[PDB]
Amino acid sequence: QQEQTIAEDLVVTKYKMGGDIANRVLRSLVEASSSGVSVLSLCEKGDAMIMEETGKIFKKEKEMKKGIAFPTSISVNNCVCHFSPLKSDQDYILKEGDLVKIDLGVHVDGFIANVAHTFVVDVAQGTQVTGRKADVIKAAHLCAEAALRLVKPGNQNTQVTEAWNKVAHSFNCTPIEGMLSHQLKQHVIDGEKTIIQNPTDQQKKDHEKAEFEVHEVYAVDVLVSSGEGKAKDAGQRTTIYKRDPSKQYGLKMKTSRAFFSEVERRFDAMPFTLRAFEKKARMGVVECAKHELLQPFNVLYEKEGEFVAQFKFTVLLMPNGPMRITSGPFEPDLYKSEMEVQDAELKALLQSSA
Repeated sequence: QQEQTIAEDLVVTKYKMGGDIANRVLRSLVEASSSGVSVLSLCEKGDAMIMEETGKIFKKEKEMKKGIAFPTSISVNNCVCHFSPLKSDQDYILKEGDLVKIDLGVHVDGFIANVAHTFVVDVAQGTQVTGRKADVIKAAHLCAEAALRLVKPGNQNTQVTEAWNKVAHSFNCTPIEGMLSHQLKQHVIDGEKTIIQNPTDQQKKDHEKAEFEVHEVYAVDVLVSSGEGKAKDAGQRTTIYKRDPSKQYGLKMKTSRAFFSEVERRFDAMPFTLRAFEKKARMGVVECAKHELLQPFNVLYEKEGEFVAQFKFTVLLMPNGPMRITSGPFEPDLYKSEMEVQDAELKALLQSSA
């Protein structure tokens, strides 16, 4: 009963302002991406820009929390998600032709605006991206377009799941199995109401069918692969975590207890990167993650040589229709695929207005 929702104009404003910041920071990072650029540097730049820009709004409200909802993550080629290296980790240096996914989130007073975008590094003027890179990027963006049209009051999450499989297969691509798009609420990045990608038979049973409703907010997250779509851990150090306020445990080590306290104060229940702490965080993390006080956002990979594309946007289900508050700077004429959507209903859906 105490929820602040988009029925309130002020709440819509807070979402829109966080969305404007997310959009601006994303575009800055895309422009800063060129051959030879350090992924660590881009992650640090993104996060700092989020803090600086949120610092400049609602200045008179000195107690209002605002800042990072999802730390800047830059996941290249077959890397799926959540790459945000520690200073001590192996960095990654961008190469011409790399496929890059930038994923980040901003919050204003707990209202979250998440965005992610895919592009290719240093595409030359007057050329197009072709091949499997083009296939997977076009597939992922058409999945995003389909979701923009289908995530509306009265529709079912299952409709989205089905459309995504049809679109992706049109390009001989596969949405990554089991990945979720969450409803957002104030202070809640991971609402239990979700859209699931390409669920296994077991995932279909464990996942709840649901109907979208007016005043709900979603961070729609499309991740599509040129390969089988069964993402796996590959020994990469997890750096992104979130506190889970539903779980409690009295920690045995003073370092763990103090780390717990610092996490709660600084981040509440927003995902954060360990780079925000490096040694003393590493030990505190161990006990907290072990007893489920922190949830990891692991770095997952598709098969070597394959490509994973992503588009994520946040949408407000307003009485007058869906209102998207974030998006990436997608240029369709850049991508040429041998394939196209052939399905009549799907083609109709994609040509219709959003």
